[PDB]
Amino acid sequence: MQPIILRTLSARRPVQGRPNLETYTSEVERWKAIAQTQYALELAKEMSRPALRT
Amino acid sequence: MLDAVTKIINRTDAEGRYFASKDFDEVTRFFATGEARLRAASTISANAASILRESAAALFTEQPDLLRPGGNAYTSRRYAACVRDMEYFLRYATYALVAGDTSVIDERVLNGLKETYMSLGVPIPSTVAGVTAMKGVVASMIGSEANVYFDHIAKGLS
Ligand SMILES: CCC1=C(C)/C(=C/C2=NC(=C\c3[nH]c(/C=C4\NC(=O)[C@H](C)[C@H]4CC)c(C)c3CCC(=O)O)/C(CCC(=O)O)=C2C)NC1=O
Repeated sequence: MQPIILRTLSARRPVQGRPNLETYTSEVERWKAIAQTQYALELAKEMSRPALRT
Repeated sequence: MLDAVTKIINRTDAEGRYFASKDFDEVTRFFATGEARLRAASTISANAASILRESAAALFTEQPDLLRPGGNAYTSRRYAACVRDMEYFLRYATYALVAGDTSVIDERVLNGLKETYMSLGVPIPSTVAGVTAMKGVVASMIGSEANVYFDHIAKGLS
């Protein structure tokens, strides 16, 4: 058995840990706020109706 | 206004007699509870803003139509007058709790309040519901010690 066969090649990924996601989390919170506004607008439209006219 | 001791004094004076054993017993009973009543009053005073906040929250959660246009609590001015009334009720209930007598509520709170509310169109049952919500908040906070005074305000409106 004399062919050179390579068994354990190192991977592409680096050894470091996961970079933090604070800026991504902030932008996601911005999207959440935008999405909450579009439902809050409808419910607010509901809030401004007259009192006893059912 | 009167407190408990002055009320007992007036009771013994209407009969033109000196204090007897029962009168001294009643006055002693009032003095014994004074520390607890002062603690309750201080506790209410420390959190008056939060009591008022959650009392108005309870009132307007029960009856949302008051806040809606055409409701008696729809404007900044009328909402403010409503929460100011509730703040009055809490402060004067605290005064009465300290005094041990409800005459402060008669002199300073119910002196034309029911007539005022009937004249202005303020809904009295809704106001009593708000007073009752504040009574429940204060009771959960300090105990039953103040219930009667809030009921007094309710009876002054009902
Ligand atoms: C210190 C003793 C004292 C008390 C007790 C008092 C109560 C009081 N509340 C009033 C009006 C009012 N009171 C209320 C509160 C009502 N709104 C309803 O939705 C609720 C159910 C309810 C309260 C829980 C409102 C909205 C007004 C305004 C009435 C109007 O402008 O048409 C008024 C007429 C004058 C004014 O608005 O300033 C008085 C005198 N004022 C005092 O000086």
